Amino acid sequence: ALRFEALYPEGMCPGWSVVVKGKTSSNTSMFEINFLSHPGDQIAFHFNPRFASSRIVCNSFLANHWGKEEVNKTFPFEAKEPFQVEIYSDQDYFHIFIDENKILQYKHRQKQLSSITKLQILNDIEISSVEITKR
Amino acid sequence: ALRFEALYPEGMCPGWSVVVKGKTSSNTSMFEINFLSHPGDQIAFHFNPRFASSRIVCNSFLANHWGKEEVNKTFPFEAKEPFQVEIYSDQDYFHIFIDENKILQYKHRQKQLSSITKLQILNDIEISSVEITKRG
Ligand SMILES: OC[C@H]1O[C@@H](O[C@H]2[C@H](O)[C@@H](O)[C@@H](O)O[C@@H]2CO)[C@H](O)[C@@H](O)[C@H]1O
Ligand SMILES: OC[C@H]1O[C@@H](O[C@H]2[C@H](O)[C@@H](O)[C@@H](O)O[C@@H]2CO)[C@H](O)[C@@H](O)[C@H]1O
Repeated sequence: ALRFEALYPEGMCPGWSVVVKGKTSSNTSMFEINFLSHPGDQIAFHFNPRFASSRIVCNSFLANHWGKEEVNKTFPFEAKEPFQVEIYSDQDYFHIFIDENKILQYKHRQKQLSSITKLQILNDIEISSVEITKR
Repeated sequence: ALRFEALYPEGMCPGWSVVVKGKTSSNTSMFEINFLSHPGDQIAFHFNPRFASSRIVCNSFLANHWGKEEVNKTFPFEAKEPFQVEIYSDQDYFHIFIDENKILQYKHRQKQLSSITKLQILNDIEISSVEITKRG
C-alpha cells in the first residue's frame, strides 16, 4: 500500500532532488516511486525495483496507458539491506542514483515540468528517511 | 496557502525528526508547521512564528477547538534571512531547535502518537528543503 506521499504545489521539477532511504521487508516483493502531475495524477515518472526478478522498470502513465518500459537488468539493491535512492531532475531528464552510484537517466515524457507537484512511495519499502531539497 | 504537505500512514511520531529550511518575505508575515492526526485532520502540534510581533505561538486544534497558547519569549528568526527549524518528537515532547539551538519543548496533548501521520507547511515560507528522518 501507500508508504509516503508529499505535495509541493510550486512544482518539484526541474531542479529538486529527492532522497529516500530504507530497506525492503521481503526478498520477493517490490516497491515503486512515482512522480505525479496535477491534476489527475498521471505518472510523469515511475520507478519500480522488482526484487522477485531483480530488475528496475521505469515508465510513465500519461492519458490512460503506460508507455514503453525502460528496464535496467543490473540490480544495485539487496533484500533487507539498507539502501539510498536519489532521484533528481533537470530540464531534460530524471537522474537516478543508488547508494551514491548513478544507475540511469530517463528522458522527460511529460513536458509540463511545473505540473509535477506530487511524490508517492508504494508497497514493500520500510522508509527511514525522505529528503527533498532544491538544487 | 499550503506550501508543502507530507503523509506517512505508519505514523511519524514519536522518534522522527522533521527539518525544514527556507526563509520568509515580510517582516510582518507568519508561517506555520502543523502535525496532524487522523481521524478528523486534528492538529496535534501547531508551530506558528508571527514576525509582526516577534513571538512563536504553539497550540493544538483538537476536537475542533484551539487550546491554550504556549507563547515563546525568544524569537530567533529574521525576516528575509534563511533559517532552519528542526522538530523532534519523543514519547513526551515535541522538541524544537532553530538554527541548531534548542528553543522550546511542547508536551503532547494528542496522546495517540501513532495516529500523527501528516505534516503541513503553510503561508509565508519559501521552502528550500524538507527532510523527514526516523530518530534523527
Ligand atoms: O511499465 C510499468 C508497469 O508495468 C506493469 O506490468 C507490465 C509488465 O512490466 C510487462 O512485462 C507486461 O507483463 O505487461 C505488464 C502490464 O503492462 C505493472 O503492472 C505496473 O504496476 C507498472 O509497473
Ligand atoms: O492559538 C493558535 C491560533 O491562534 C489564532 O489566533 C488567535 C490569537 O492568537 C489570539 O490573539 C486571539 O485573538 O484569538 C485568535 C483566535 O483564536 C490563529 O488564528 C490560529 O491560526 C492559530 O494560530
